[PDB]
Amino acid sequence: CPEQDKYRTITGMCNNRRSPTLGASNRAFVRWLPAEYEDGFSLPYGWTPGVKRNGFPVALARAVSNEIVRFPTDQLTPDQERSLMFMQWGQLLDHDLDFTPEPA
Amino acid sequence: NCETSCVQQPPCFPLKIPPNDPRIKNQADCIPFFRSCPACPGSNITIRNQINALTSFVDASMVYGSEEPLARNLRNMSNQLGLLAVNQRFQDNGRALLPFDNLHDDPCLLTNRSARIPCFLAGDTRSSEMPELTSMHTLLLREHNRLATELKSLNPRWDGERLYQEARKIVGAMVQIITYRDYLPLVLGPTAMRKYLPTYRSYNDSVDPRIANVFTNAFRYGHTLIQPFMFRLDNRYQPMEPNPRVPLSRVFFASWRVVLEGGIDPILRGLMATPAKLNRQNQIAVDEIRERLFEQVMRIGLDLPALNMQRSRDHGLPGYNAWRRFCGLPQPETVGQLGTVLRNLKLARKLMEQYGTPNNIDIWMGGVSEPLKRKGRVGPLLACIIGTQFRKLRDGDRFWWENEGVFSMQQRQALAQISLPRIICDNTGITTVSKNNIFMSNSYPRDFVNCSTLPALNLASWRE
Ligand SMILES: *[C@@H]1O[C@H](CO[C@@H]2O[C@@H](C)[C@@H](O)[C@@H](O)[C@@H]2O)[C@@H](O[C@@H]2O[C@H](CO)[C@@H](O[C@@H]3O[C@H](CO)[C@@H](O)[C@H](O[C@H]4O[C@H](CO)[C@@H](O)[C@H](O)[C@@H]4O)[C@@H]3O)[C@H](O)[C@H]2NC(C)=O)[C@H](O)[C@H]1NC(C)=O
Ligand code: HEM
Ligand SMILES: N[C@H](c1ccccc1)c1ccccc1Cn1c(=S)[nH]c(=O)c2[nH]ccc21
Ligand SMILES: *[C@@H]1O[C@H](CO)[C@@H](O)[C@H](O)[C@H]1NC(C)=O
Ligand SMILES: *[C@@H]1O[C@H](CO)[C@@H](O)[C@H](O)[C@H]1NC(C)=O
Ligand SMILES: [Ca+2]
Ligand SMILES: [Cl-]
Ligand SMILES: [Cl-]
Ligand SMILES: [Cl-]
Ligand SMILES: [Cl-]
Repeated sequence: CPEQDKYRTITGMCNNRRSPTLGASNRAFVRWLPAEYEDGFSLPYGWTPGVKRNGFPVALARAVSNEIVRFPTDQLTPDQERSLMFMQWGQLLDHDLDFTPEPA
Repeated sequence: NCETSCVQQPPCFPLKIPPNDPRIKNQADCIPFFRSCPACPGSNITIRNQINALTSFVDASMVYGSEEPLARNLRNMSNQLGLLAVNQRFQDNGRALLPFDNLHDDPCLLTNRSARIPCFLAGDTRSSEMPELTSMHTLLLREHNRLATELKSLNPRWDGERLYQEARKIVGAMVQIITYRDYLPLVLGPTAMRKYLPTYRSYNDSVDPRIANVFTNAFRYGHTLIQPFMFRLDNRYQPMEPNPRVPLSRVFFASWRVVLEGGIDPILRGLMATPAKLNRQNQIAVDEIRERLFEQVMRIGLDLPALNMQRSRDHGLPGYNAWRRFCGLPQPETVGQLGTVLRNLKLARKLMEQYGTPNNIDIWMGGVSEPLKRKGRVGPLLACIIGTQFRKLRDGDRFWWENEGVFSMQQRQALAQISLPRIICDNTGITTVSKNNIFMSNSYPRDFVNCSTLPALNLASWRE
């Protein structure tokens, strides 16, 4: 890293002088807790038929959505104390912080 | 190809369909899903981790880009004004639009076959996902260029590089100010705000500023705020005919709407004058994202809440109780204990029927289920995950706007006067905007004021 600077780099490299890739783009996320995979290192829970998670069947994400998330749109409650701009800033802000790439 | 097949082979992890599904009658069908790219592909040593393609810093990288080639291509190199490149085919009532991108498989081109309007090119690849998002991206493109113009008038000797860097620095500080002064207290509520985000002291080079894997899923709490329509309003803040409430399933990647249906002014007014959807324990997320996500550009509508849960499993994220323990919050074990945590025994019963144990509840599901903090829009667990992350992004940023040496005292004093309604006033044909706080204000004319009552950013202290 250059001993002195005035602006941020585009990648985020050299913001932390001691460990200069921290917060830099195209780097692995930090783990606040160790990962929990079906095989311990790579396969996700729900991958292998019959393999339970911590003594119980893995709930289909779609079944959790249907049973818990699904609601009649006619019942929607507008937020009296928040504008739709509050939702929009959240997505734009998320898009300054993280993008998890996938193969096209 | 994960979009066209239901085969569970690398790199696919399709969402299986339950029996008696209210939409997908064939259990042989699935919801498309591509596993996130691993940091170390094919490894027999590593515990699979995912990559963040962006700078974790609140540095407005969604405007400027997170990679040098893209950052160069987003700039206007045809002069020395230090401007970002603008659309060369269209303008919004004489005002700048984002340039178009050149995508191999352009989804925007599919939203309206006849309009032939491609996706926009910005610092982040998702700028076109919803026109409301495109509008915020367009607003900031214009703000940079407006700052660069005013900086050139103040410092005529400054070259293109210097003007671009100084305008970029101001834009980043405006994104940091709106986020921490206006946005984050209304997310967390005053109690969690005081606990996780105490008064900034100074830069600490031992604070890890990386995005935690859990945060990519926890921060999706915002999907509970999504209204099922895009709302467009005219200069009287009245429904802009003939399409005032366009269903969200008809706006995804619909960049043709910004270009051919009135630009970003009706969209910004709709965002300011329409309430957010309120998250309630029996009103979590709308079918516009639950049944019809990307309906016009996929073989079937996707389910965003279900994608969130599948994503947390893809990423090997621990369950609800492990995150409760991490945050020093009690771990319910029984349906009665969960009933107390949620202050909702009916929901605790449904969660228990689905998961069998509270240990297995997916972080997004558990997180959005919790009652909301007072004057906040998240429960204790999401407030702990969100607050912790934003404290690290602030305390671990060497270029934080309040860090000594970043700005002068006179510049910091000038920056403390900025606001999102003022940026809207300076870069659009909108002359009436929301009163501060913009994230709270939502009723026209009651929470509205004319632009003439708001002071502009004073650039006097940027004179060299
Ligand atoms: C600069 O920032 C680092 C990191 O800050 C950490 O993250 C932030 C986002 C925020 O959450 C901070 O509050 C958090 O600390 C600071 O360095 C950390 O400092 C603490 C306290 O010194 C360390 O915790 C210690 O960990 C030891 C593990 O070996 C443990 O032995 C210590 O506990 C024992 O001792 C104490 C005191 O006798 C006692 O109270 C305990 O009960 C126990 O016996 C202690 O928990 C962190 O590990 C440090 N983290 C890093 C990365 O180095 C730093 O202090 C801060 N500096 C300034 C000036 O603000
Ligand atoms: C119009 C609003 C929004 C969408 C449309 C939308 C869509 C998505 C999709 C499809 C994903 C990826 C799904 C998957 O895992 O396969 C996604 C991810 C993330 N969002 Fe979404 N989102 C909309 C709006 C918001 C709001 C308001 C949010 C927060 C306040 C929000 C957050 C996120 C985050 C953090 C992610 C993960 C991003 C990553 O890749 O690292 N979204 N959203
Ligand atoms: N593959 C997505 C697509 C969507 C419609 C048609 C064809 C293809 C896609 C394309 C371009 C940018 C992003 C995405 C996905 N995406 C979106 S929309 N939002 C996130 O936050 C996100 N994170 C990781 C991924 C992703
Ligand atoms: C660059 O700036 C000039 C002057 O404002 C403008 O006319 C031109 O269209 C811009 N070029 C691009 C590619 O945006
Ligand atoms: C597609 O775009 C054209 C403008 O090019 C517009 O007239 C038409 O109504 C759009 N189609 C739909 C279904 O809205
Ligand atoms: Ca960033
Ligand atoms: Cl994590
Ligand atoms: Cl263009
Ligand atoms: Cl998106
Ligand atoms: Cl107006």
